[PDB]
Amino acid sequence: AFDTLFDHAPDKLNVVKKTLITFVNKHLNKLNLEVTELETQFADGVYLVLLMGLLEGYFVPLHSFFLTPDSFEQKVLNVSFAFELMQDGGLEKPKPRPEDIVNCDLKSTLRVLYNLFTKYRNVE
Amino acid sequence: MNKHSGIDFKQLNFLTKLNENHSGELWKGRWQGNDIVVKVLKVRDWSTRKSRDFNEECPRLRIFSHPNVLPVLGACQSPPAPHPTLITHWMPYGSLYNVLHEGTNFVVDQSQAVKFALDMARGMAFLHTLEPLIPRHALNSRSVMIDEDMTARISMADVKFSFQSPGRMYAPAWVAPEALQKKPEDTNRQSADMWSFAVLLWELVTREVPFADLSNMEIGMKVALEGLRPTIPPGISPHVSKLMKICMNEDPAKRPKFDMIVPILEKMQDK
Ligand SMILES: COc1cc2ncnc(Nc3ccc(F)c(Cl)c3)c2cc1OCCCN1CCOCC1
Repeated sequence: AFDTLFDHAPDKLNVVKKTLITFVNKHLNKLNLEVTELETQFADGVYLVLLMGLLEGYFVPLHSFFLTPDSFEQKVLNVSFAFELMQDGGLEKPKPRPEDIVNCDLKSTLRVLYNLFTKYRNVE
Repeated sequence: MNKHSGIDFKQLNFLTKLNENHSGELWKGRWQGNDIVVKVLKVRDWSTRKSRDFNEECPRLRIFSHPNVLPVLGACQSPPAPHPTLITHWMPYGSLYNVLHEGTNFVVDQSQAVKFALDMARGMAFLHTLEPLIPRHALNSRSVMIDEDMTARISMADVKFSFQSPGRMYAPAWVAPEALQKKPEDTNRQSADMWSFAVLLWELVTREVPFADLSNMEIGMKVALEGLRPTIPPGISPHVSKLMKICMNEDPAKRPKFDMIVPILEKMQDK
């Protein structure tokens, strides 16, 4: 599914990336936050956590994650927590390890975002 | 040889489903001659540990000794029940939120609103005499119920159990700024509850949902980090303004206890 969207259509990868950029900004702009680069801006887990609350209708208490992570380990914990929120909302366990997102593996990042897009396209 | 067996799930008569959401399903039903509401809880990764915890936490909610507290009548232990389940009496008017914001038949007058405030203050004062405090009750207009004689009652069925995700807050507009940011162990619970009460006063004064134009995530982040506060309404009495301001003090330590605002609200009664 995500093998063809990634590998053998390089200009179509850019189509999905522009679509995902648009979708995450629909929501994160409400917190005065802007995403211009999917390669790095979700790696520390913060925007994934904030995005899940925007998409599923809750606030995440700031003691539940690291709003300003100061280590690789805290970024992994943020991403792992965001994955838990993902499963809370009905998505199946995400395929990538938490570390894959923190290490800016674009395929791991793009898969997680695309699954959020597939589910929440129409949330306003 | 358990101290409680709980309510037998097989004795519940499920009549009509009222709601379903992330937390479970609500049904109107009947049990042992009572008109009841049943909440069937939705829990991911249910376990024997969580089930043990549910069964230790539910008995604390069976509070029959105060008119402004609505007890859990009982709970169905799972196993043997299919899911962990709570039962309470059916409150004909529904929640305070329903009565204030979804009331299609009548608008409660301000004498009734002041009585609601007194009712809630008395129930919360009583709850704060209990040792230890009932873990994780968030005071807001959805967690106060209006009984057949219009008495407002704190809903013990709306507590959050230990296994219900602490990382997802669904009514942040009523939560004190410090409680949006700090673990409950690092906050004074009665001061945090008094902030919630102040927002209830605001809601009773304006007949508006606080921050209705914002998503829950926007509310929590702006209240915690950008100083967003309810706008004190124009043209209310100085006495109501003063009470709202002291209950919503930025310093938790300067907020009054519930038992100190009960006599204030008593003198405000007109009925
Ligand atoms: C008169 O209606 C209610 C009485 C209630 N009385 C007592 N408790 C309620 N809720 C409740 C909340 C949590 C619980 F664990 C349990 Cl056991 C019960 C009640 C919820 C009630 O309504 C729930 C759904 C009301 N909405 C209002 C409009 O939209 C659809 C239905």
